[PDB]
Amino acid sequence: DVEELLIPKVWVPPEDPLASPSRLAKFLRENGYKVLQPRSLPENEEYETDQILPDLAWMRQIKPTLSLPIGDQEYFPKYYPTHRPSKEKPNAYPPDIALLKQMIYLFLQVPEANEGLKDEVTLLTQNIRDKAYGSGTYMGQANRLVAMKEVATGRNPNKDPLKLGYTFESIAQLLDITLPVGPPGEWVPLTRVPSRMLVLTGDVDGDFEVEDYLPKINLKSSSGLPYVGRTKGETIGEMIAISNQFLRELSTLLKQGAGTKGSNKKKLLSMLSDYWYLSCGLLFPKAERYDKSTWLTKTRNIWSAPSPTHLMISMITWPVMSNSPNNVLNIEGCPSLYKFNPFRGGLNRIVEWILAPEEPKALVYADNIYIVHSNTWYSIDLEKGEANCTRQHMQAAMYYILTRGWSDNGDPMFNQTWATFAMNIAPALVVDSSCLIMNLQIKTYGQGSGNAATFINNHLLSTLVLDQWNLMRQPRPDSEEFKSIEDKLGINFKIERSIDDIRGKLRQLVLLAQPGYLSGGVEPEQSSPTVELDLLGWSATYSKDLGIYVPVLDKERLFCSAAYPKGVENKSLKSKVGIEQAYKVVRYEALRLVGGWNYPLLNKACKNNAGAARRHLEAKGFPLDEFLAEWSELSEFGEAFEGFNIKLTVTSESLAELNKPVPPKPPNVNRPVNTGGLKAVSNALKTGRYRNEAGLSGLVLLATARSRLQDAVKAKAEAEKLHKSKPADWFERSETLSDLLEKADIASKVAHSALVETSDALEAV
Repeated sequence: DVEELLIPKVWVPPEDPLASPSRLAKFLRENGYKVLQPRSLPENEEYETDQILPDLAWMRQIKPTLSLPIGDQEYFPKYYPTHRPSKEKPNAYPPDIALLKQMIYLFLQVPEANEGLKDEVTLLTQNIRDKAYGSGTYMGQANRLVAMKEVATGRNPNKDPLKLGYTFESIAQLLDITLPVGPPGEWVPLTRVPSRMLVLTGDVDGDFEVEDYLPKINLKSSSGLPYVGRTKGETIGEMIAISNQFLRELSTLLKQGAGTKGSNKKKLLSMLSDYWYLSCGLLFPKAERYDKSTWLTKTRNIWSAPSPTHLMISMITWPVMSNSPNNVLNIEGCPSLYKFNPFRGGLNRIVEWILAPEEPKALVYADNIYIVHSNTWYSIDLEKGEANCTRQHMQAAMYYILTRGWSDNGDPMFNQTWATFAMNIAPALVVDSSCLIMNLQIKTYGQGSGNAATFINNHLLSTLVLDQWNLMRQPRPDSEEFKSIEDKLGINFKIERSIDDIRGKLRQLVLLAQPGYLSGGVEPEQSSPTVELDLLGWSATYSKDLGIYVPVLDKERLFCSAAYPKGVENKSLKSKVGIEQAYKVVRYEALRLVGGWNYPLLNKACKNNAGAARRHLEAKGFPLDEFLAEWSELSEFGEAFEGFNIKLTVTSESLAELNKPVPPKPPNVNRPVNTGGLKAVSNALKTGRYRNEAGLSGLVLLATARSRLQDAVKAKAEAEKLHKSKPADWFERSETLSDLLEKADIASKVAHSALVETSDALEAV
């Protein structure tokens, strides 16, 4: 017989068999994973801030020196992340057994416990047994990398879209539908260095107004190279200083040009090799609820970009993307789910979209594709989306953001320094670049993971799948015809979920809605039926009080989260007992707020445990109200509630006001809104004839991309000459430009484009 326990024994993780650079390199070489020749880095040295950033000397009110990579001694960078829990320290992230015990306690207090309620105990227990929250292992990270490499080079090797018949403009016209963008506006054009994005207007004595045009960074996240072991918040001056120098040196290189006989070529190679570290990310082990069985085989990675690289790319994308709340709910025929929020009537409107007789139809968010076809709901994920990205995918994304974000009626709102960086440098820094793990510098296959940095690129990849789907008359996702798309584009995907008779099942939610907080305004004794699309993590259920469909956190996601709570991070001097009890209040109430309210045992157990923590803090005189002021920052589900200004209370009233329909935000697009849909654009695009909707800025970027890096100034001149000669069909316009670049002898040779040249220079010390 086998011993069985109510409360699982503390799990001791297996030993990491790759916790050594000798073992790691052996494993990578055995799998044919590329290990780069190590590049060195000048040691960090203190320099007076007023000498490096004199334009920010007015910041005397509320670092006298900056630590800069300028020292005469070179070092090889090292990054050894800590994996928690481990065999040595297994108690890092314990399961919430107090919640489990409370659920069991409550289920026993019920006369003749109903299998229905018992299933909540069974589901939580199974999650505790099979899962573990933590950072995985080096072995897991390495196995994941080989899997990332398999997606890029293995079964279905990556393909650059431009080689398949796509162009920068044809992709841009597809993204006009799937990702509509507005201007940076509510702004300054891309013509200035980061330190000049902080503007003082008025007299600096009696409180002057300060204009902040810099994108917002996570101050607690890793700084990246060249500052391992430091946060972004303690390297702010440094990341601006390095960005300043990089852009100033780049401007100089473009000012000097190619030189006689191309004599300035070595100056470009010298600079790019000097700034190699901008193309090398720290391989951060992602903390997640992993399966225990795959602790050594699967650890997700976060490609921690260097701070200057992140800052410079963000200066292009963030001002546009933060000012583009454009989606399915405010633009007709738009498949985008960008900025979608399920609350305030959001989910009700998507369900009504699904229930509409029209089909086939698609929905898109990053690597996520949602399709309804033949009355069936399909949730499609790109198989490790980031690993499918080529450098040409990203420069096409950069082309899109610049031509419709950074353009004033066709005219470029960016200079050639910024055009060069976006088209010919930035794709090379973060795609098919490398990473640092231990003391080893190894290749990155595709783009490195990180939801923030990868969004536009993944969305583009999904947009191409949707285009290819349209071209073959929108076949059913589970057919061989739909599967052939991955071979066509070199982009791996899979169906994670499908629900047959989707409309019928959504309609039955209205009929079979059970009494609860949003139907009768009472504490539920039975869970109300929920329909499981996993629409960005959300299920649908029907509220009788509001008369619409409410959002319910995916059941499996909800119980995984309940099983293994996340840590706080460090806490220098927190009450250490009050702060802990306060974090439990956040944990349990936020768990109810996202969907726990729908599940009777979970709801009541979270309510009780949070209540016991509240009463303990009330008696001890803890500032709980002040602690819960910005609770969204303290919760794993905070992103869904950001900007609502709501308290952490889960009542009939609070759930009603959270879900009460509020009219969708007006669309913000930097051009006439296209309402025709993606099918119309796909069919018009396959004929080969389409116009230049980018105008002058499109030709400038074409010339920049098609010509040598140091000839970027001449490139713009040739594009300006073509634009003035017109006094449109792309195609003939791009052929004429390509002829002008050939006549000026500035056009790069095939297989030796500016993008490929910068990549080689970054890994050639």
